[PDB]
Amino acid sequence: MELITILEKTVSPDRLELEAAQKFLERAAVENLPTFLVELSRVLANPGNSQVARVAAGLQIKNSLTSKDPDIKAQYQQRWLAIDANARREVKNYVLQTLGTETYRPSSASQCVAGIACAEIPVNQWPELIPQLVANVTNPNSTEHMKESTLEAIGYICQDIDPEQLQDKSNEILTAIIQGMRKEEPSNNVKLAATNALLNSLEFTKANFDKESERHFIMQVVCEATQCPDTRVRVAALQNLVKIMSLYYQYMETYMGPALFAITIEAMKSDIDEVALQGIEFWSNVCDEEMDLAIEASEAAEQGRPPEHTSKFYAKGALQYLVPILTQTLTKQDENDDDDDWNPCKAAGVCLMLLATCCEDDIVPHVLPFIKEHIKNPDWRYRDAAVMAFGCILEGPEPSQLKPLVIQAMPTLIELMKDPSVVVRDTAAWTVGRICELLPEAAINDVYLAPLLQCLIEGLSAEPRVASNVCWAFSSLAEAAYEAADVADDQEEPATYCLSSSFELIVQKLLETTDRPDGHQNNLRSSAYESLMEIVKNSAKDCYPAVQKTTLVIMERLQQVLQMESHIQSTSDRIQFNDLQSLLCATLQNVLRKVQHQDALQISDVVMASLLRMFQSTAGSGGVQEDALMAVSTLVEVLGGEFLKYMEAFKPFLGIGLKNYAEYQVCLAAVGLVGDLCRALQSNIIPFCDEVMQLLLENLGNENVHRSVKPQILSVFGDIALAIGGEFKKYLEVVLNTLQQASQAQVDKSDYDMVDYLNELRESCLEAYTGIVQGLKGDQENVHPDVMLVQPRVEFILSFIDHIAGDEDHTDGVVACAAGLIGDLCTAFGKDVLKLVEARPMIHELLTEGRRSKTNKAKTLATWATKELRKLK
Amino acid sequence: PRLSQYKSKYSSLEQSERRRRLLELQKSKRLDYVNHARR
Repeated sequence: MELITILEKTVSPDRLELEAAQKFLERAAVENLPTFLVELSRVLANPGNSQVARVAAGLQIKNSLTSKDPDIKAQYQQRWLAIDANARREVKNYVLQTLGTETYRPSSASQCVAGIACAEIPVNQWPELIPQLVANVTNPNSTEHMKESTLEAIGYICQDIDPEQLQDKSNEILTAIIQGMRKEEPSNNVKLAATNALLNSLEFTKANFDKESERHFIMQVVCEATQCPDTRVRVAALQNLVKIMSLYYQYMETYMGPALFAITIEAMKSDIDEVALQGIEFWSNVCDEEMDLAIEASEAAEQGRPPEHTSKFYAKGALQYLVPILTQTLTKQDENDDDDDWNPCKAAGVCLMLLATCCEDDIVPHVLPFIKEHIKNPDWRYRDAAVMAFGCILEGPEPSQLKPLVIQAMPTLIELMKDPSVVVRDTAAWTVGRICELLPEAAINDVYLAPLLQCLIEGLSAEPRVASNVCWAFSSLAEAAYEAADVADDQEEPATYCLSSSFELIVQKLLETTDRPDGHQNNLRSSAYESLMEIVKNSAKDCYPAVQKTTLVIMERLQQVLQMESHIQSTSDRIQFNDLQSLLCATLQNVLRKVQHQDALQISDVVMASLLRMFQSTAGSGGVQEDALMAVSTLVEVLGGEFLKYMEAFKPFLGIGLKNYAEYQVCLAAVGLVGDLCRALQSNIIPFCDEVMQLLLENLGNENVHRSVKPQILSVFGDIALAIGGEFKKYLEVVLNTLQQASQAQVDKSDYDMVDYLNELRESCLEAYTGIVQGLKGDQENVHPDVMLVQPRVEFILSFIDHIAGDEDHTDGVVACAAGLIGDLCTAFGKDVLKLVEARPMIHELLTEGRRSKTNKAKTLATWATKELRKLK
Repeated sequence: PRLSQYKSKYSSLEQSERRRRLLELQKSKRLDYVNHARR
């Protein structure tokens, strides 16, 4: 048939006739991709073909270069670069013609230009691109679409490009973008598209923004865009301001007062929601920069040098202008309130909260006057703003200013939980819970506990929005009463903390709330199963009466559920019914943990039978949902030696939980599962290790797993090492491989995306060796024997340990295990092991840091690890 | 955007906090058990 025909059948409402098109298209794309792409672009450039045939042709080209999947996206680019220049240039050529010659509102060529660009930019193989793109939009004769679709192409380029690439062409790109934003530009479309482009390009503006002349030339144009009559241009401009504020804070001195302040403040007042949002968002954002700065500064001054970046406290200087607006915005509620919606009202509230947490106590004096005037206001939209605003300033200022206010505000608050306006009772619950969460001393007043506990009981059976904030209101109360009794003075979960007196009614009332008909609304049901498991943690040791019944109550619900799922129906029966169950596989975790070793036996035998009987018909049927494993990893922490009854069923079912390589979020559990097993049998698990070997380290192939996944893979070999096994000596030579590749890995921590994990594959192998050295050496070792028999690598073991402290970044987690090793590793023996520690300078730079809390108790490792180091000289 | 901060509670039911509290409990039981024979 004809290609145009096939492309035109890709949009037919006929399923099969559509199936046939997407098949013939994948056929010609396999027999010869180049010719296929060339022919496709040849259909894209020709303005004769129907609008359909061109969009389809453009969609194919796009899908052959990029993807929402990183790995696949990286391959589709290699396939492109693999194609010769003859076919490539031709495709690139036809893509350019299409620019401006389209009518399909959104340009298809744009996504193609970027798709190919992202593949030919890093290797400098599309020289015509940049100039042609800039010239296409700088030429006065360029039609509207020509200037529009060209800027949209640059936008996509800036988005999907490797950040460390568009540095060279920042100037020329920024030129084209700016020229499209100029107030002179007639087309608001070109303006809008030009502005959206700038936003994506702010990544590599950096040299460009570092020149006052250019920086100012930018800001000047960016500000005037916020004045453009077209709303889209305004928003797109204000968004830029927000990003320039976070990124380029240093150079906001000459713009804040002289310009920015007015624009942003005015934006807040604009009754055009979309605009008001960006305004409020802009100042709430600044509250996250000057916080990050005030926290970055309170460490530079503690290390003996000025901060790299210095704050200016614009949020503080604008406080008296923001509050009056933010509070007034809290008057514009949304009667029909769907908590999936975002608006100026919600944004304003969020902002005030950040302002309180940023300005510390500078906010109290400015918010109180608003509260008094409206907490008992005749209105409802105002009266709610008072209660709301109050709960928004509870965090930030010190108790030496709030507790008094909260005390005399408590009585007023309890009664408002029965106010006619449902909204008022909604905010009321959040506020009360917001109080006991951050001010337990005021929420646990001898003459308010009973009245308060009376108010929350009635709230459990109210509307979700008002009742959901009750479950949490209880949680914080339990959380507080647990540290108002353990203040203490005693070690254990006190026999009788405050709530233990009325506790019996609460737990027997949470079972009703969680089993309400209207459970899906506002996540009330979920919040009910939640407040329960949390209320249990913060229980007392004479609260054992209900914990028993409640446990069997949960079980009776659990067993019943895991029988309809052996024979599942439709979707209103799959994830639909396992919903309540999932919440149970978390309540059981918090009851099986806090219960007597006695009861947790009859339970651990009936509960286990439920988790596995359901396992024999849920795998593989959508599951395993990775929840039964969680539960199991808590039965082991309960039994220890009584995990013998089962195990065998777990042998295959846990064996498949460790084999899944597709769900890189699931295997996570089955691994830590085996970890808890080493603390169970402890003497008979060796044969259960060969699995993880070439079935988890085999997951390292290919590399489409995840950045987070890596440590647990090996970190669970250390705990396995506690069982005589002489095969840990045969993975030692593989553990010396991973921590050796993380070093070779030039993970450029230029942005805070690479660092947040960078120092994590290190804390991994550490736990490994620790377990290895231990299991292979008892207190007294008749034959040690292989401790020093890792000598040559102990170089890197202590050099990469030094390299761990070498870089200016390594979480106290890595620091912790880094310390633990040195210690007991010197216990293996001290044979020039001290002259090997004195070998590298930055070794004590870490030990000292270790001795320097934070963290609490991590520090004790590096503080004691110096004893054995001080045992020879 | 900042909707997860609109009346931010402490109801750890989302994906992350479900696995971390337990994954941190295990490391606890580790540095406890593991280092029971260490010193």
